[PDB]
Amino acid sequence: TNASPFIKRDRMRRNFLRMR
Amino acid sequence: FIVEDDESLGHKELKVRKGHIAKLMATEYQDEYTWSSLLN
Repeated sequence: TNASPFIKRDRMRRNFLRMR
Repeated sequence: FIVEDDESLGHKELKVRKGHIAKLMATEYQDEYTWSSLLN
């Protein structure tokens, strides 16, 4: 499992920049 | 967080979805949703 000990935010911003 | 019991996708779900929170993220990094503009 990955279990999420830490997280990222602006990478997911850029992912939604390509998604939209 | 509100929940509608019924759902076309089936069992039970809270109403808010990924697109709304994406729009919130976009408005925050804009630097036009608000908390009120989600409330309305």
